[PDB]
Amino acid sequence: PTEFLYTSKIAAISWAATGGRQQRVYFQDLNGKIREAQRGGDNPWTGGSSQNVIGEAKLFSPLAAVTWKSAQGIQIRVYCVNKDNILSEFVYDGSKWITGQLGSVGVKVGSNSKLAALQWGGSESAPPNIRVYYQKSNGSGSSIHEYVWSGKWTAGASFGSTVPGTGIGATAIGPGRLRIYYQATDNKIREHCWDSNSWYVGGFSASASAGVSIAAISWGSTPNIRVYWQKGREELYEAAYGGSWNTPGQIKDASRPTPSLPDTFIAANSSGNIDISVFFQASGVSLQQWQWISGKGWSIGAVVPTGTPAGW
Amino acid sequence: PTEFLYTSKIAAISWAATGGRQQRVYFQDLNGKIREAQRGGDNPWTGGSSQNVIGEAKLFSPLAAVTWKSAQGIQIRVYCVNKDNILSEFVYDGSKWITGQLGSVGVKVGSNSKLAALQWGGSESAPPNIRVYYQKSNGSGSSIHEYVWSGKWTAGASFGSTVPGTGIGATAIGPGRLRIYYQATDNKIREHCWDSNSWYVGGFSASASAGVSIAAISWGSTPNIRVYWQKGREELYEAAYGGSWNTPGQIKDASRPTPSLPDTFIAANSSGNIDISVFFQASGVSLQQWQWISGKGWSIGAVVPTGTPAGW
Ligand SMILES: C[C@@H]1O[C@H](O)[C@@H](O)[C@H](O)[C@@H]1O
Ligand SMILES: C[C@@H]1O[C@H](O)[C@@H](O)[C@H](O)[C@@H]1O
Ligand SMILES: C[C@@H]1O[C@H](O)[C@@H](O)[C@H](O)[C@@H]1O
Ligand SMILES: C[C@@H]1O[C@H](O)[C@@H](O)[C@H](O)[C@@H]1O
Ligand SMILES: [Cl-]
Ligand SMILES: [Cl-]
Ligand SMILES: [Cl-]
Ligand SMILES: [Cl-]
Ligand SMILES: [Hg+2]
Ligand SMILES: [Hg+2]
Ligand SMILES: [Hg+2]
Ligand SMILES: [Hg+2]
Repeated sequence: PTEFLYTSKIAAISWAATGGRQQRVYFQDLNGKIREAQRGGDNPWTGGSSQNVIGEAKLFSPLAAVTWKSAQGIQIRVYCVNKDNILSEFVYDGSKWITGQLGSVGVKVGSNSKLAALQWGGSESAPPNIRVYYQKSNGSGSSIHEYVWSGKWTAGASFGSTVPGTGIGATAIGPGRLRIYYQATDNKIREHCWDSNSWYVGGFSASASAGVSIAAISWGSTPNIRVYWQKGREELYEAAYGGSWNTPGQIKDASRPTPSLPDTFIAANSSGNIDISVFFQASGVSLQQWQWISGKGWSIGAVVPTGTPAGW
Repeated sequence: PTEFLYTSKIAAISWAATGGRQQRVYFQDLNGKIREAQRGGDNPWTGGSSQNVIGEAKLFSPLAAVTWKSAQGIQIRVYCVNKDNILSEFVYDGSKWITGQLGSVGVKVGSNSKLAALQWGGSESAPPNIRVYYQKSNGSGSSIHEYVWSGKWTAGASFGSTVPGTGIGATAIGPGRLRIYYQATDNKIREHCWDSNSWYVGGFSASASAGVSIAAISWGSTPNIRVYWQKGREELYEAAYGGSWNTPGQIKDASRPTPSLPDTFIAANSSGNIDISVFFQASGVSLQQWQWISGKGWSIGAVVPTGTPAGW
């Protein structure tokens, strides 16, 4: 057994670095603490132990994370909610982990809400633009809300009509161009877009089982977008945009059918041009990842350490 | 979500009482604490909350329980192991919960061992005879060991060759007549018997998937024996002895296929003539039970409350 909480939400980030791709994954342990596991290049994953706790959140708290490089160093922001369902934030300021200012704003989230976050613009010479998505209620038909950070936290828009506690995928395909993916009341995955002026319904759409966990990444000049969704104990689906949308297909391994456990969630990260990882929760309870190799394809990769309880 | 630990072992007991069948179920929460849920007659299950903690054990600790009536009242003994894998015991002495003497004996259990216990002879006028079964090592081919209580704890026999961490079902079919069921290295469920002089291989045998959880109950003059086994996410199997053995068959509901989660365990209790319950862990994470009605048959019954974490 491990210390990985069953049906823990997951959040993952990555960035290119001289000497190898850098990855960080966040997940919750049996005690409600948010842990971090790290990976540099192809080396084995490290961390994930009780020594890698960055903070705490309510049990089964939704999670989201973003990162960018700054003058101070690598910046990381992790979002989660406390026992009173108040949206909160952990900050890695380039050298240490502390608490962000978002908690003091007092934003209240629906107890079954998921979270998504995206960032664009942050660099050594520019301030980050962060957007966080969540829901206020758990009811069927609820909309998605947004909180914005551009110097200060302020409320953003609200849009859509979703299934209760829908999964939410969020990605910045370009400066100021945002794509949000969620599951509508009819169970179809829908897309919402922001190109400049307002939010409008995008053209993408696909049927999926009710309650899938959703993730989205993007890259390049085209730009390229990958939307992933998965119902626990079912196979992972991928929709790919490379100028236009293909037909969603499954990412699987014939020798390891439906490796995820029921009711679990996924997360995805990307960097370079192009590296992609999709994380899921499998028997163990273990934290696993599908890895992509341009040209070759998808394969289940290295297992992420999530601790070992005393007595084992 | 709930506070029921995923892949927690389960232990269950019951006894006939004027005014309705009494049941108690023991399971582990996210904090490693052993909780108790109770049921009287057909009324809804009660307990299972943080207020119903009877003790603590290592995370994912094996569990077993026995009960008998005495002059002092209802006697309950719960077995589990601590973080150093030392077999320990919680005692309900008729009015309160305390710690038993078995822990001080220092018996060390294999970390992946399961536990089984049986009792016979205890009443208002007679002392109980308790036997506890466990394994010392996790290796393939390991044997089963026994600890005996007849006035004092002393080591008993050792027998069999099993799959690593085999499930163990134990039952006293009559005074001094014991039946132990486990899974042998060939994956077949085997039976060991003690009628008076020594332990010998019983005639029962049945194929099963590797790693099934096993439970056994018995009653009457014949006597009647029921052996249950289940691989998580598969259907529950029952072998019945009513003088001779039938062919093992499945206990299922067409409208709710394989309701248990992967890698979970079961427990069973019985009382009267005859009431039977088989507990399993389902999505939720919830504690459920199959219930038997003589003549009518099996059905999934009431859900056992296992708490609600803060923030939900
Ligand atoms: C970006 C930073 O890299 C370091 O190696 C880690 O130890 C910190 O927690 C953080 O993830
Ligand atoms: C970019 C900003 O960095 C600060 O340190 C945080 O406290 C704010 O909430 C926001 O994340
Ligand atoms: C036999 C005893 O019955 C009581 O109602 C319970 O509260 C005790 O914990 C114990 O199970
Ligand atoms: C029957 C005996 O009751 C006592 O209270 C316990 O301390 C012993 O270990 C044993 O269970
Ligand atoms: Cl928090
Ligand atoms: Cl990058
Ligand atoms: Cl203990
Ligand atoms: Cl009885
Ligand atoms: Hg938090
Ligand atoms: Hg669009
Ligand atoms: Hg214990
Ligand atoms: Hg026998």
